[PDB]
Amino acid sequence: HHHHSRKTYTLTDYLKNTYRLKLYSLRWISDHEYLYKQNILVFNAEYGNSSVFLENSTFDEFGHSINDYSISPDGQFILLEYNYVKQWRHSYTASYDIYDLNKRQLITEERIPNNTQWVTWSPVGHKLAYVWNNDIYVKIEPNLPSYRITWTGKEDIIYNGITDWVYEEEVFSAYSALWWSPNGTFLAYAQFNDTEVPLIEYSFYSDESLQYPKTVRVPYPKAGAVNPTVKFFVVNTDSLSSVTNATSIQITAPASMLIGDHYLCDVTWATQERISLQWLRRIQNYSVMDICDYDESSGRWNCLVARQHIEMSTTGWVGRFRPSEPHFTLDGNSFYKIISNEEGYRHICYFQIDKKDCTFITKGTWEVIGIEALTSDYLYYISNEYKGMPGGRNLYKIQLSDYTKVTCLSCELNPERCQYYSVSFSKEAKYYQLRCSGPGLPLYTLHSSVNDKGLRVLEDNSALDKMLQNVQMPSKKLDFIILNETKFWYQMILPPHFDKSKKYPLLLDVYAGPCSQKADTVFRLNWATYLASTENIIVASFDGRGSGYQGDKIMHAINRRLGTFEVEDQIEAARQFSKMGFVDNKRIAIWGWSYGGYVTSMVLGSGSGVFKCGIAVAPVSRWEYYDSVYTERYMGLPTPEDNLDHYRNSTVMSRAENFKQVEYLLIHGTADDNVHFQQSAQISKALVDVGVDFQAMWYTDEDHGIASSTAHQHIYTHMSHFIKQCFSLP
Amino acid sequence: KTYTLTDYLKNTYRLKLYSLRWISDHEYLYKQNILVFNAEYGNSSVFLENSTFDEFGHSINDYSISPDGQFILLEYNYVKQWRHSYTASYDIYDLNKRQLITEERIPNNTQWVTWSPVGHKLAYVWNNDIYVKIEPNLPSYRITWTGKEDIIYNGITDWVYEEEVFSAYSALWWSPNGTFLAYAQFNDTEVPLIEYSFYSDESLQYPKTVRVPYPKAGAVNPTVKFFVVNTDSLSSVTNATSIQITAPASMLIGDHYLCDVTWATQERISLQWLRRIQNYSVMDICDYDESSGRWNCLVARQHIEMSTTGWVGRFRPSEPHFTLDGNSFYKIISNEEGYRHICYFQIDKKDCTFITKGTWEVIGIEALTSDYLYYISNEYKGMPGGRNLYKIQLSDYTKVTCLSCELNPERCQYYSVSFSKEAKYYQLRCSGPGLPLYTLHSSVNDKGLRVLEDNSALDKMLQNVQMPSKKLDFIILNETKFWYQMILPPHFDKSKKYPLLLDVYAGPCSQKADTVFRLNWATYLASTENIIVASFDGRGSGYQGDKIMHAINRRLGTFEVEDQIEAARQFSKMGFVDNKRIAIWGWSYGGYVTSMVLGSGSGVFKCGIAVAPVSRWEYYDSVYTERYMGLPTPEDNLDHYRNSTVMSRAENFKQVEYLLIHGTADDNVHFQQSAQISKALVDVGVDFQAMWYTDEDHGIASSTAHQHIYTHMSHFIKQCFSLP
Ligand SMILES: *[C@@H]1O[C@H](CO)[C@@H](O[C@@H]2O[C@H](CO)[C@@H](O)[C@H](O)[C@H]2NC(C)=O)[C@H](O)[C@H]1NC(C)=O
Ligand SMILES: *[C@@H]1O[C@H](CO)[C@@H](O[C@@H]2O[C@H](CO)[C@@H](O)[C@H](O)[C@H]2NC(C)=O)[C@H](O)[C@H]1NC(C)=O
Ligand SMILES: *[C@@H]1O[C@H](CO)[C@@H](O[C@@H]2O[C@H](CO)[C@@H](O)[C@H](O)[C@H]2NC(C)=O)[C@H](O)[C@H]1NC(C)=O
Ligand SMILES: *[C@@H]1O[C@H](CO)[C@@H](O[C@@H]2O[C@H](CO)[C@@H](O)[C@H](O)[C@H]2NC(C)=O)[C@H](O)[C@H]1NC(C)=O
Ligand SMILES: N#Cc1ccccc1Cn1c(N2CCC[C@@H](N)C2)ncc(Br)c1=O
Ligand SMILES: N#Cc1ccccc1Cn1c(N2CCC[C@@H](N)C2)ncc(Br)c1=O
Ligand SMILES: *[C@@H]1O[C@H](CO)[C@@H](O)[C@H](O)[C@H]1NC(C)=O
Ligand SMILES: *[C@@H]1O[C@H](CO)[C@@H](O)[C@H](O)[C@H]1NC(C)=O
Ligand SMILES: *[C@@H]1O[C@H](CO)[C@@H](O)[C@H](O)[C@H]1NC(C)=O
Ligand SMILES: *[C@@H]1O[C@H](CO)[C@@H](O)[C@H](O)[C@H]1NC(C)=O
Ligand SMILES: *[C@@H]1O[C@H](CO)[C@@H](O)[C@H](O)[C@H]1NC(C)=O
Ligand SMILES: *[C@@H]1O[C@H](CO)[C@@H](O)[C@H](O)[C@H]1NC(C)=O
Ligand SMILES: *[C@@H]1O[C@H](CO)[C@@H](O)[C@H](O)[C@H]1NC(C)=O
Ligand SMILES: *[C@@H]1O[C@H](CO)[C@@H](O)[C@H](O)[C@H]1NC(C)=O
Repeated sequence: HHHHSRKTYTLTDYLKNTYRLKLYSLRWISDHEYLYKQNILVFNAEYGNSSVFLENSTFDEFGHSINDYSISPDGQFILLEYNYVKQWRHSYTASYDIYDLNKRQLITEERIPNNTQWVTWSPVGHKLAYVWNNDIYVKIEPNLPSYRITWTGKEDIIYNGITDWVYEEEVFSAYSALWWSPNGTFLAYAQFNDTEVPLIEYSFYSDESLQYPKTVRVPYPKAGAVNPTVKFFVVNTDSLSSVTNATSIQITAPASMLIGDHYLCDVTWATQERISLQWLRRIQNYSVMDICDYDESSGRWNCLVARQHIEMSTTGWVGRFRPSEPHFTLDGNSFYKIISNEEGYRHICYFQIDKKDCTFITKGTWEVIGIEALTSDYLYYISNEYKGMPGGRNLYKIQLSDYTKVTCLSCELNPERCQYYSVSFSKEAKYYQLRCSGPGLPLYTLHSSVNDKGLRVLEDNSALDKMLQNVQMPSKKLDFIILNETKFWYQMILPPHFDKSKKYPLLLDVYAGPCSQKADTVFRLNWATYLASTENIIVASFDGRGSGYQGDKIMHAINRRLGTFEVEDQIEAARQFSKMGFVDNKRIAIWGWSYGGYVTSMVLGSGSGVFKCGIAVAPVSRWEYYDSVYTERYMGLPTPEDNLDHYRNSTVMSRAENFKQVEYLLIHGTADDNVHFQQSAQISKALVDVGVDFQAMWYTDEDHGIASSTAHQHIYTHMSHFIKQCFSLP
Repeated sequence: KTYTLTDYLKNTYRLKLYSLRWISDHEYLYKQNILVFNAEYGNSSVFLENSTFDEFGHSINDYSISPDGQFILLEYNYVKQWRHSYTASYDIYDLNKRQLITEERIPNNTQWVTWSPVGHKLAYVWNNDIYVKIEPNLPSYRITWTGKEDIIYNGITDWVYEEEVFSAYSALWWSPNGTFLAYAQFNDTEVPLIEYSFYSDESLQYPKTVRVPYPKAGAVNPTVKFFVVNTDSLSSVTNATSIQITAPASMLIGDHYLCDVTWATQERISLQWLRRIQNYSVMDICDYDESSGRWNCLVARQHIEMSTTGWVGRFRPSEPHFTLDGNSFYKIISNEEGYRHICYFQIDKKDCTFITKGTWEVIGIEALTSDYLYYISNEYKGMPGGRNLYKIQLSDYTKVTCLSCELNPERCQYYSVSFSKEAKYYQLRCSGPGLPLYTLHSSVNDKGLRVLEDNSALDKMLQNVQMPSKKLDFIILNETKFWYQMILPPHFDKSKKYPLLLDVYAGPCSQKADTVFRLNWATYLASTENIIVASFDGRGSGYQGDKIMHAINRRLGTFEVEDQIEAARQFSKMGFVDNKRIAIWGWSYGGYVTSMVLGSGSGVFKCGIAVAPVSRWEYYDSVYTERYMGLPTPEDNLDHYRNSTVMSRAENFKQVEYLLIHGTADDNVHFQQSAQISKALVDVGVDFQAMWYTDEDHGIASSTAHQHIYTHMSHFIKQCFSLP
């Protein structure tokens, strides 16, 4: 054997986590210290020295299994979370206890109730806010009785300080709708009203011992349905009394929003007494930022009309998925935020509190991904400028007083193994951890930002590097192709000892939704790794029209027309890959999950002749079935006067006849609250009505993730069988 | 050329019938056009033309003529609900005046309609209430006012009575001359509801949630009340008074079912009741009282049918056939040795004398006259799968004549019958083993009148096709005969090895081995794919005595499962079977057994298909399930409910390839049952195949769905058997 690499990355390796990626997950507490787990240690960023903060043996004497913990800003208390029951993507329920660190014992008086929906410390000190039964409660001291803020909370109808289904999944990517002011004086919150929002009902089968299935009911607005309404409040937590009910000052939306349906899309405190709100019209091409000041003598809030900021688009929607968040200066009279410039690229605009015109501090044919830190002299941000590779990510430092003075902080640190960065800054940005994902093994490092120099390697994944040495791994090839003189990027997971003169089977792995990017420099140990390493399949992905991080010309091209250009662009990509000479074009497949599944289906249903088989997992089948926020963002309204015509023309069903030429596998979890089972039940019924044979698989009580341990392994195995079969692999 | 899948799916080769409805004692109607036929001469005059209702505007689903021949009821806007229940719109056509009635019409969405046995009285059910029309044009009298959707059912059955007790939707029973209307009332107030999604048309944005009161095993059952109203005295001024007939004391002590309703005379009615523990039933004889207007059922006229080894009746206690004076009746009961035979009863006497004997069974009493009782049984040649018509001389029980045995003994061994109003004539229908044969006979001398349908059309076409053949036979297990049948590929060679598919029902009182001629999926598999399709009636199967039928009492998922495995083993030792390629497939109970077999880890089968299978007995209804299992409680039979689940055998599915199929709108076997099978396979990491059918019910019966499922299964099987 002469020590040559003979083992490959098998499906068992993938499903059983044989080759694990180490992460260095930390959480800052001061400007120079952070916490890390092994045990819980406080690490000193300056010297590297660490002392055990909390011994792993301290909560042995407890009684319950602890899911997570949260130390208070002042480090005097720790919140212990147990009895975790998942709800949707972000939401959950849990019991909480509070351990006093200075007394070294559990608070037994005035306990946080069972079935708490959300709990949060103030940014400083140890105030506590939580939601239980859809109502907000505040504890000024962990061991004292809590003041009740709201009294209107009602299951599925009124949500105080937590989000409803749609706001959670599509707007805030969070269950939480509470925001403390910087020093914990104020507590801003949203209230959602789902009174007339229609219910999605579906069976939940539960344990085998449940005799009668459960019907799950969720207020869920499908495209065009009645949306939930939103109200916003601020309460002063320092003027609470155990005798009068707490007074919550309502901040109303600007007049231009109240005119019709709207959303609250962003909350950001500017200072201790100034808060910024962003609102969005249901037709999501117009948004208004309000800046509101606390009035001393009256105790209310005022958003002066002269400080309003309008962001809008003529070619699409506003923001990548919502309007970008402002980053304020210490005085709160200025802010920085990412918006698209004249040539349609997203860049950092510098705004003054009460002037309409902002000046662009970054320029170019690339985009700023996010503003990560702001100090007195520098602003830190992540972008894909380096070598003009949209699929890359680096940290940049821009001088506030000289816009020509831009330094790349990460570009050249490790040019070959590191081209995809994310960052974690200390409380005042004195230190930061850098996180590199690819194209090589993930690497974690710590830095001093004063001189920009590495202090030490946090995690280098050498234990994994050891194991990979003997393994025939795949390679990635990230490159591009010209189409209508526009550059379009693709990535290919290529099998070991790749021969360009040989013909390989090809799997097109697609997402292709608005602002997607499936062509990047990230290192992954996934299903594709196996298919390449073990089965000698090339797994490609392509970013056609509608994909993000390369300007609005590309991203907005699909505006109001989902299921058109991006679908055709995937098809075209496959024609292109064939023309590279190393693809067996009688063995070309396509798969995808969510939007990816929709595109897969539209492609297999298009009678193009290019694809032999495909897998759709939890796909949308028709847009009137999916939620309003996401769908209307790109499709407008499903009404005759708006966009009904394209809603009606862009379904999977009406292409059922075409599936007679392809082998189709269709997978869906019965308890999918996101993309409802309904959607696959309509595809299956259409394929039956035209007499088309297909393969199928439902996952009892699985949701959109099909993410449970056993279900995950079973679907990937099932898909691997289907693919090997379609490609004639033994 | 062979019989193909397309052949079966698109019905290229059609079995012709001869469906008739006796109108009098020498006349019957026959669809074409609708003709009246004389049983004597065979001449026919048209009753109504093909398109007499050309200007009707509605699509006519079914016609129904009144007994006095004066009015025809027309049915349209037919909307199927469950197996037997449906909704419809109606119109009444005056045959004399040649025009539709337009005043006081029958409402839209009527649940049930029926003429009285004589004349033209007409009762219907609408919004769970009973109405009566004396005359087609006159207003209707409202009988009941308590009808409430999903809660109270007057004159119609709820889900469990429709499916498992009466095999019908109607709970209405006219007396023989129409004076009385007897009806049942069902109360579903505390019966839990099965809920499931209905997705409907693509244009429905939010799925429908269907909810049906449906008692699963050991749950709260509907309650029942029995009433009788006098239709001859109906005031349009005062509310109609309904006389309740309460169940006997021996039944009121606990949960019970009304299982049979039979009029004896113009003033005497019999009711059979069954304890929820279905091994005890009581028959009441109730007499109308004149100078009081009530109904009386003496404790001395009660008859008790019970069983120590099992449940009572095949599926329900048998129905009684009364003499004209109604002082005597005949009904099928199991004898001392466990075989079902006819007992003769006296209304007054506790004892009954058996009039038939032997190691075979009476299938049913067909007609009772002054001097003869006619019945069907499987006695001919000791074949439990045969059916012949028998005449028994009432003055002397030893004089028994087989009326169908020798008519055409090669092609005909399975007969059903249809006697005219007074049994003057009868139509014999022969279902196999050759092509079906329909003949008319005179009962005064048993002589044949004529052949009605001989299927010589089909016979011609079938001459051009390489058809399979059928072998019916038995094997001996523990000194007992167990019957099996086999569909054999054409030009069958004993010295060749064939893939074999076991077709399984195997539920209690099932019979899958018989002489019937069938054109079905199995026919295609034997014709085109060269697969033997075998069936086998092991323990728990019917028409062979209690000893075999009651064997699985309280033990579903055991002996009947073990016996399907042994059958396959016996089939292996027959020499012409490739034991590397044996499969099993089954629908309903058929699916439950198929899954149990595949999960047994016997090593016998490579693969199997389970369509809409029961997965565990607590998921299934009370009536059927508790008939065999008792109650799922710790003091009764909880342990065996917990032992007989498909889920518990999930580990063994690693040895087989499994295809698991279910309609999502199945009201009978809830998708629940298959959802739990798959969860279990998932939890132990077994790869299997699945297919759901959106909005299909237990039948998966829609044109396209039907063609889809059979096509999908053919692929699975061809793949399992390495067939191109
Ligand atoms: C949530 O919103 C609903 C309607 O979206 C509110 O219900 C309305 O209340 C108004 C004013 O009292 C009444 O005119 C109607 O009875 C309701 N409208 C309709 C047509 O449903 C409800 O008050 C709101 N709940 C809260 C506490 O904010
Ligand atoms: C704080 O507000 C709550 C909720 O409105 C008050 O509780 C209700 O008071 C109203 C009338 O004032 C009564 O009709 C209800 O019976 C009360 N409902 C309950 C118990 O939630 C509460 O009293 C207020 N607290 C004070 C004293 O200011
Ligand atoms: C159907 O059965 C239900 C359930 O037993 C009966 O409802 C009861 O009626 C009595 C008298 O009206 C009440 O005191 C009880 O509260 C009821 N029980 C429940 C839980 O509903 C009802 O009488 C029956 N209805 C008919 C028309 O027969
Ligand atoms: C026949 O009986 C029914 C039900 O008992 C009567 O209908 C109800 O009559 C009572 C008063 O007798 C009212 O309080 C109810 O509201 C009625 N129910 C409805 C809406 O149908 C009916 O009136 C009686 N009819 C005759 C002919 O006496
Ligand atoms: N989730 C989801 C989802 C479902 C149906 C259609 C489109 C989407 C958008 N989406 C998202 N999200 C994008 C918007 C924010 C969240 N809803 C998650 N993540 C991954 C894929 Br693949 C995808 O298609
Ligand atoms: N139907 C049904 C059904 C469902 C689950 C278990 C057992 C049955 C009984 N059954 C019936 N019925 C038997 C009893 C009367 C009706 N319920 C229909 N017909 C055909 C097959 Br195969 C079968 O398994
Ligand atoms: C690190 O070392 C210093 C030495 O002065 C010590 O005092 C300190 O406690 C250590 N830091 C932490 C946070 O453990
Ligand atoms: C939470 O639930 C547990 C167990 O049901 C109970 O013992 C505990 O006291 C509860 N916590 C409180 C007091 O809210
Ligand atoms: C936080 O800010 C508020 C409002 O400006 C101020 O009144 C309060 O004193 C501050 N908190 C502390 C303790 O500094
Ligand atoms: C927003 O969208 C609608 C419909 O696409 C369009 O008519 C309108 O002009 C847009 N508004 C703005 C401010 O561009
Ligand atoms: C049949 O013909 C006879 C006379 O030959 C006649 O009396 C009878 O009415 C006819 N019946 C029918 C229904 O055609
Ligand atoms: C049945 O319904 C239709 C349309 O809804 C109506 O026109 C017709 O008259 C109805 N028939 C009766 C008898 O009510
Ligand atoms: C039917 O029987 C009843 C009750 O015995 C009797 O009064 C009546 O005469 C009969 N009806 C007719 C019209 O034959
Ligand atoms: C009927 O019910 C059960 C059957 O398990 C049994 O205990 C009881 O003895 C039976 N009754 C009779 C007398 O058959």
